[PDB]
Amino acid sequence: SMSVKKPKRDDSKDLALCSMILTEMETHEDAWPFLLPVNLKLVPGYKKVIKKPMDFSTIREKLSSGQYPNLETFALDVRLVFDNCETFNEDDSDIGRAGHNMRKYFEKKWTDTFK
Repeated sequence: SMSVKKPKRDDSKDLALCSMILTEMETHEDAWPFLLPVNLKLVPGYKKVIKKPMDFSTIREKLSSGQYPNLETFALDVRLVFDNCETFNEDDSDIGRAGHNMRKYFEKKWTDTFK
């Protein structure tokens, strides 16, 4: 509350560390569904169904231009990628499996780096 603060957690390396995680996600062999924004002209249903599209290139540009206020807003966008993928793709599809794999990979790096 006013003039009553918990001890200051060091957040000075968060930007660098999120960038490192994102690099690892970009280079994963199952990243291909997620590297670029879904083409809303060429994929029926996507525009109407997926209210907030997100992809790794969009996260990378937000990250690089100071559009994440803190590491939690970064994780929310990464999770959005996978949540969108589950909304639009069957679990038993190459893309649906890719998204599960990537979400697992992310969540481990996230816990190991920050928790």
